[PDB]
Amino acid sequence: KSGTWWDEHLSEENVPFIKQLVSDEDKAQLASKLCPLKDEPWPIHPWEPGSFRVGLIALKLGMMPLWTKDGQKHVVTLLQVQDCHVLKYTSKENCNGKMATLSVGGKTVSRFRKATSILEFYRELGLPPKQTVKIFNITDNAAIKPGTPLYAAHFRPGQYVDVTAKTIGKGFQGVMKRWGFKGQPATHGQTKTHRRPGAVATGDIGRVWPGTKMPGKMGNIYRTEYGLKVWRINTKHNIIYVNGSVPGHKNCLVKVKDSKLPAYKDLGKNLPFPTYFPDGDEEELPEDLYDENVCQPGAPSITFA
Amino acid sequence: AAPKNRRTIEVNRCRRRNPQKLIKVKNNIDVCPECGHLKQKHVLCAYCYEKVCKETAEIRRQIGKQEGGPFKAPTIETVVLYTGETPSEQDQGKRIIERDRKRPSWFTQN
Amino acid sequence: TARGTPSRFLASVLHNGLGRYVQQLQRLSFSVSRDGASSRGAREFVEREVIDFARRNPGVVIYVNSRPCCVPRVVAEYLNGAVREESIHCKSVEEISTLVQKLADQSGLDVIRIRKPFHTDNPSIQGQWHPFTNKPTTFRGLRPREVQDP
Amino acid sequence: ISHGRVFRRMGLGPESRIHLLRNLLTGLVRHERIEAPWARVDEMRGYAEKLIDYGKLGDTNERAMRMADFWLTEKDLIPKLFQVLAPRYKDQTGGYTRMLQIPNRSLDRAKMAVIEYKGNCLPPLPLPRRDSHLTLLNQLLQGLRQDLRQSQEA
Amino acid sequence: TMMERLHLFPDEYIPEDILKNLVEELPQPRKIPKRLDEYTQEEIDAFPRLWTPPEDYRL
RNA sequence: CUCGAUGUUGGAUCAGGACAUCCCGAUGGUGCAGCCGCUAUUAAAGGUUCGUUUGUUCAACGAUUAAAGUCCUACGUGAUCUGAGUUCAGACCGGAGUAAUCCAGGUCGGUUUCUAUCUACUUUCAAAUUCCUCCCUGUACGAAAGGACAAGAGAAAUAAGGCCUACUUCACAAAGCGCCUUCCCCCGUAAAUGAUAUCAUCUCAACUUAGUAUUAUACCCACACCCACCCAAGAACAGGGUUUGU
RNA sequence: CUCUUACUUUUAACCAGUGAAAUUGACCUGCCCGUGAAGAGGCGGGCAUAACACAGCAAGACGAGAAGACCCUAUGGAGCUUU
RNA sequence: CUGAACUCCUCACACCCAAUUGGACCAAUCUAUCACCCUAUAGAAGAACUAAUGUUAGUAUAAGUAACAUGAAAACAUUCUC
RNA sequence: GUAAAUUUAACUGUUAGUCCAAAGAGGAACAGCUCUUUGGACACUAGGAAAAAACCUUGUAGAGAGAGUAAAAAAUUUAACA
RNA sequence: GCUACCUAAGAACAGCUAAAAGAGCACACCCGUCUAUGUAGCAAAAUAGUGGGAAGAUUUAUAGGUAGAGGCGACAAACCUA
Ligand code: MET
Ligand SMILES: [K+]
Ligand SMILES: [K+]
Ligand SMILES: [K+]
Ligand SMILES: [K+]
Ligand SMILES: [K+]
Ligand SMILES: [K+]
Ligand SMILES: [K+]
Ligand SMILES: [K+]
Ligand SMILES: [K+]
Ligand SMILES: [Mg+2]
Ligand SMILES: [Mg+2]
Ligand SMILES: [Mg+2]
Ligand SMILES: [Mg+2]
Ligand SMILES: [Mg+2]
Ligand SMILES: [Mg+2]
Ligand SMILES: [Mg+2]
Ligand SMILES: [Mg+2]
Ligand SMILES: [Mg+2]
Ligand SMILES: [Mg+2]
Ligand SMILES: [Mg+2]
Ligand SMILES: [Mg+2]
Ligand SMILES: [Mg+2]
Ligand SMILES: [Mg+2]
Ligand SMILES: [Mg+2]
Ligand SMILES: [Mg+2]
Ligand SMILES: [Mg+2]
Ligand SMILES: [Mg+2]
Ligand SMILES: [Mg+2]
Ligand SMILES: [Mg+2]
Ligand SMILES: [Mg+2]
Ligand SMILES: [Mg+2]
Ligand SMILES: [Mg+2]
Ligand SMILES: [Mg+2]
Ligand SMILES: [Mg+2]
Ligand SMILES: [Mg+2]
Ligand SMILES: [Mg+2]
Ligand SMILES: [Mg+2]
Ligand SMILES: [Mg+2]
Ligand SMILES: [Mg+2]
Ligand SMILES: [Mg+2]
Ligand SMILES: [Mg+2]
Ligand SMILES: [Mg+2]
Ligand SMILES: [Mg+2]
Ligand SMILES: [Mg+2]
Ligand SMILES: [Mg+2]
Ligand SMILES: [Mg+2]
Ligand SMILES: [Mg+2]
Ligand SMILES: [Mg+2]
Ligand SMILES: [Mg+2]
Ligand SMILES: [Mg+2]
Ligand SMILES: [Mg+2]
Ligand SMILES: [Mg+2]
Ligand SMILES: [Mg+2]
Ligand SMILES: [Mg+2]
Ligand SMILES: [Mg+2]
Ligand SMILES: [Mg+2]
Ligand SMILES: [Mg+2]
Ligand SMILES: [Mg+2]
Ligand SMILES: [Mg+2]
Ligand SMILES: [Mg+2]
Ligand SMILES: [Mg+2]
Ligand SMILES: [Mg+2]
Ligand SMILES: [Mg+2]
Ligand SMILES: [Mg+2]
Ligand SMILES: [Mg+2]
Ligand SMILES: [Mg+2]
Ligand SMILES: [Mg+2]
Ligand SMILES: [Mg+2]
Ligand SMILES: [Mg+2]
Ligand SMILES: [Mg+2]
Ligand SMILES: [Mg+2]
Ligand SMILES: [Mg+2]
Ligand SMILES: [Mg+2]
Ligand SMILES: [Mg+2]
Ligand SMILES: [Mg+2]
Ligand SMILES: [Mg+2]
Ligand SMILES: [Mg+2]
Ligand SMILES: [Mg+2]
Ligand SMILES: [Mg+2]
Ligand SMILES: [Mg+2]
Ligand SMILES: [Mg+2]
Ligand SMILES: [Mg+2]
Ligand SMILES: [Mg+2]
Ligand SMILES: [Mg+2]
Ligand SMILES: [Mg+2]
Ligand SMILES: [Mg+2]
Ligand SMILES: [Mg+2]
Ligand SMILES: [Mg+2]
Ligand SMILES: [Zn+2]
Repeated sequence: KSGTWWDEHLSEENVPFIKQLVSDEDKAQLASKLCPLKDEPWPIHPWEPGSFRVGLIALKLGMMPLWTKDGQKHVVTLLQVQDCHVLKYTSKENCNGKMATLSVGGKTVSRFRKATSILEFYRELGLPPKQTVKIFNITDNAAIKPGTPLYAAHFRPGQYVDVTAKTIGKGFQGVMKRWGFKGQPATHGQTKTHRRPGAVATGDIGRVWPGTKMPGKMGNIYRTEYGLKVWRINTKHNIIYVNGSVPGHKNCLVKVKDSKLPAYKDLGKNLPFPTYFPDGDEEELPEDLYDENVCQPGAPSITFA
Repeated sequence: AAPKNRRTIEVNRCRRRNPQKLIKVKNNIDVCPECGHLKQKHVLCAYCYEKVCKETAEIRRQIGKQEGGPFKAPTIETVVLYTGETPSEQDQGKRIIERDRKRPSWFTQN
Repeated sequence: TARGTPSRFLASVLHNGLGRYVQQLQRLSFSVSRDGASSRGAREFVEREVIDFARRNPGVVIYVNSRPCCVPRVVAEYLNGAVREESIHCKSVEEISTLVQKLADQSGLDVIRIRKPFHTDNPSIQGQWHPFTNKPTTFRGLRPREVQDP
Repeated sequence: ISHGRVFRRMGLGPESRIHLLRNLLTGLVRHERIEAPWARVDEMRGYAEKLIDYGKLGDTNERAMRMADFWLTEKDLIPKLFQVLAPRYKDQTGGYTRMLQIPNRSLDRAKMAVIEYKGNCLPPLPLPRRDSHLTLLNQLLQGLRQDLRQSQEA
Repeated sequence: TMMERLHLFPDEYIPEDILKNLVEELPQPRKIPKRLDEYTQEEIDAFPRLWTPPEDYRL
């Protein structure tokens, strides 16, 4: 009845062996999916207006500045794609919604810390378990066979994307930090009232309205940044350079999807559909893809003339 | 502020006997193989640790007798010897602490 | 009140009165005091009333025990096994006779609330109502919006 | 918001925290095995590891002597650091101390830990040992390991 | 609880399980009036003409 | 109703609501040329400044603004705060009184308690508002003076939500003074076609158009390793990682 | 102050020991509108509604505390002044 | 058609107003005399408490809450920090 | 048509009043306002007007798993013209 | 035995400036201006900081005196065992 862990009863000799055994299997499983187009891929339909493709799951490495050809400085966030595979496809009828859903995972983690139901789900799929799984709403023509790897070349420079991740949790916070209340003065007589909310309601109602701003847990919730331009794509390390900042701390897993803003609708004509297949590409892409206005590091100095 | 009304025993029993306030049964209790007494998986055995501390206390008392005062820490290594034992080749040049008892089985000589 | 007291349904003992009527009272035990002032009415009942009462109830055995007692009592035992003890303390001869006659006419069941002032083992003769009692049948028993021979 | 804070808040302040760890560290060097609350031992453990590194710099190093002078309140332990403890771990690049949790203190039910320098003359602690290789689970894994090596050679 | 026994469907579609356990169809409370084009010629002929329009009226 | 107590101005804080609308939106009329106005219908989503004097609500004044709206909320809110005013005990001045003492007269000073039992509440919406500049254009309009709207482009402010590459307070990180992102509609009327009433008539006549969204979409989404350790997770609990368990 | 932020200590929260006080008709202790001794958790019409901890908040329980000090009443007192 | 404690129906009947007033009974206690598993007839009186911010005692509630405490290691010798 | 009334003897309590209808006065042909008069109701029961002291129905008391009734539900939709 | 004032006989007041001081700066000491905390508190008037005085009408130990129709009071209707 006592709880157990994977290496509780293992001897001194077995622990290095078990770690090597599972680690080698994970690398073999990931290497077996490197050629999706040679393992009976699903039909690839051409892109059509109104079609929505799948996104990726990326890890927020950090932020880095870049400069454009007009001299302006833009700070971008590096999002690295780490072991991103399509996990499950659900048909439009079975999704209970208006569109078919495609499940995507990322950041392969240990099998010893996952539930049995999850472990057997990945055993059939033949992939190591993923830390985070996100559901993407797609059209029928954008369906991708489960187990297909996803790479940062799925996006291209000049594209606008949306990034969703859990924000940095600041714990239980007062109204001054959580809601930006002005608080009370520091001097002139104030008695034990400097950061307090003050009045919370009127005297007539005799109750606090639901949804009133009060101290409580701050952050640690999912937020989305819309209209983040993609400036640079690093195909070697699978890194996406998205404009500005994205929610969440560094080394966190984010959800990258094509922007839903109306201004960027139907801009996927030149984007890969349903995704990017490096194995089937006729000519290998260069290491770094730059936007037309990005000053590359090897470019000469900016001269206004 | 003061209570508006007295809280009944029926209300009090629900708060006091809530499972959040009840003691949780521990499942990490196991028998120590060396002595047979109980111990936790991540915690050293109380019986065995006391056994080591009792011998450690005796050794430290003998150390103080040789030092004979404060600020008398030697600049050489220390070796503990028991009855019927002699210093070895690797123990030459080290401070010798003699205990007037047979060497414990669990205290392996090095 | 009704909620704070037990309840039962109206019933009889061995279906009394169906084939024949059997007096449910079985035994009466009187305790009178020779000198007790509170037993004056009880002594009057024994002198002239209990002898005639025994004639009219040959099936009831009456025990009159004369012993010192402050509160005279009469104990009534019935065929079903119920025992009821009633006090005749400072009661006149007429009141005792009414009380004794009341005990003889009772069936011995508990004097508590009776849910229904009637009882019947055959409440229905033509058949108890069920939802299909007044529902006509359809050809081939077809349900609404059902297609036959698809 | 204690994000990224690696130093505990103990004692009466920052200076009192150092003095509390220094007294524990000084006691650790003299006796080579001390017991204290778990949090204080864990906080002090990092300093004990780096104290030996300064000992390996040699007593001729002025900076090492100054660091040893501050952290050893009893000056007889300074020769011990540079001539006993430091030569002891000459062939070790780390792991100078082992920290183990002991039952809670009797008085205040505080979480207690024991920390010692490896290689001391004191009787060994009842170190936790993994299951023997001859157990049923380990025998099955050993047979699996032999099979893989045989197949790899073939 | 009573609402849990109430099943509402926007159109003529009803689940097969719900259909298989139906018993009786209640009559509709309101009689649906027939449109002008739903009347048969016999009914139209039955209703008499009430007035004689002028022959020279454009209508 | 309350004197075996329902605590008063004004301010701070947080604001809930009404529309009899100050600004922004859509319209009718004009003694509406245009630019500015006046008046009326419709609209409560959003916004509605900083200061000198005064305890002030006001008011006056300075500089702005698309605008610096009117009211209700126990004159919203003192178990959140302030105590300048007001309103005890001290004192002064003028006045009334023989005096004690008094004066919606002024003036100086003058204790603002409460450890939350109950109700309610403690991440609602993840669609944004507005100004200015350039351009249209010195065009429409007008004798001249003067001088647009619509479309398009750009740059800001505020608000909401995040973030730490740099700057800055700082330094394993938290922050702003810094950076990033921010998306639908508003019904008043103006017009056709055409009956009652064979013209006409925008229609609580049948009907057509400006004219409308099942607010679109997005977010969330699997589950005993779990004794223990770590954590960008956290009051506790929970949650993430341990293939980083000497 | 514009306009707040960071860290330390105390407090805090959790664990162990010891263990108060005002308060308390009974409570199985919701919201809206209406009503009513004129401001309802308990009444009327609706709406909402498995159970039970922990930490916050101070809109309400006309919250707790002090048989209102203001005001008036009493053929109830008292200090002071006086033709 | 529904609809009262109105009225009728079966049985019974002193058995729904504040202040106040009249009347019929009665718990327990003591005494006279009875009674003798707890009563009777009378005479007596410290003769009956869901309420006085009542008095005294017991124990709850708020509450296991507020609050309170021991510098560190060690051989308990001693040393160290402030 | 009815069964009360006065007198005699012995006392207590009530003597701080609310709404409705009606005739008036004061105010403002204001007040859940104030003051009189006539009557009702309330400070007693029950039903009804939603909740409801004062409007309506109805009073003399108990039991019933009978019955007839009393008061008792809000109606309304409009601008052509020679 | 607190406090108001008084009586007898005692004690304390560093350093600096000026050297004359109900003089200045400033410890001990006396007092309690302002603010925060505290408000069943450490305290039935305190803590922390900042302040007034500090050779004088100073502060203070001991014993004694004045007692309620009163005492005492550099008048605050002060103080006379919270
Ligand atoms: C009016 O001012 C009244 N509240 C009296 C204030 S002093 C007790
Ligand atoms: K009052
Ligand atoms: K508004
Ligand atoms: K002022
Ligand atoms: K309550
Ligand atoms: K017309
Ligand atoms: K800062
Ligand atoms: K409150
Ligand atoms: K004190
Ligand atoms: K004296
Ligand atoms: Mg956090
Ligand atoms: Mg501030
Ligand atoms: Mg103050
Ligand atoms: Mg205070
Ligand atoms: Mg403060
Ligand atoms: Mg209220
Ligand atoms: Mg931390
Ligand atoms: Mg501490
Ligand atoms: Mg009260
Ligand atoms: Mg205010
Ligand atoms: Mg508001
Ligand atoms: Mg309007
Ligand atoms: Mg309106
Ligand atoms: Mg607007
Ligand atoms: Mg016009
Ligand atoms: Mg107010
Ligand atoms: Mg309040
Ligand atoms: Mg106020
Ligand atoms: Mg004042
Ligand atoms: Mg004067
Ligand atoms: Mg006056
Ligand atoms: Mg002052
Ligand atoms: Mg004043
Ligand atoms: Mg106060
Ligand atoms: Mg306060
Ligand atoms: Mg509070
Ligand atoms: Mg909560
Ligand atoms: Mg324009
Ligand atoms: Mg912000
Ligand atoms: Mg026509
Ligand atoms: Mg025509
Ligand atoms: Mg026309
Ligand atoms: Mg026309
Ligand atoms: Mg677990
Ligand atoms: Mg607390
Ligand atoms: Mg108490
Ligand atoms: Mg009490
Ligand atoms: Mg309940
Ligand atoms: Mg409830
Ligand atoms: Mg109300
Ligand atoms: Mg209700
Ligand atoms: Mg709570
Ligand atoms: Mg109160
Ligand atoms: Mg209040
Ligand atoms: Mg009073
Ligand atoms: Mg007065
Ligand atoms: Mg008076
Ligand atoms: Mg009088
Ligand atoms: Mg008198
Ligand atoms: Mg009836
Ligand atoms: Mg009846
Ligand atoms: Mg009767
Ligand atoms: Mg009796
Ligand atoms: Mg008697
Ligand atoms: Mg008595
Ligand atoms: Mg009692
Ligand atoms: Mg009492
Ligand atoms: Mg308790
Ligand atoms: Mg505790
Ligand atoms: Mg509490
Ligand atoms: Mg505490
Ligand atoms: Mg302390
Ligand atoms: Mg201490
Ligand atoms: Mg009289
Ligand atoms: Mg009146
Ligand atoms: Mg009258
Ligand atoms: Mg009365
Ligand atoms: Mg009613
Ligand atoms: Mg009757
Ligand atoms: Mg003298
Ligand atoms: Mg001097
Ligand atoms: Mg002087
Ligand atoms: Mg003194
Ligand atoms: Mg003095
Ligand atoms: Mg001076
Ligand atoms: Mg005397
Ligand atoms: Mg004096
Ligand atoms: Mg005076
Ligand atoms: Mg005075
Ligand atoms: Zn053991």
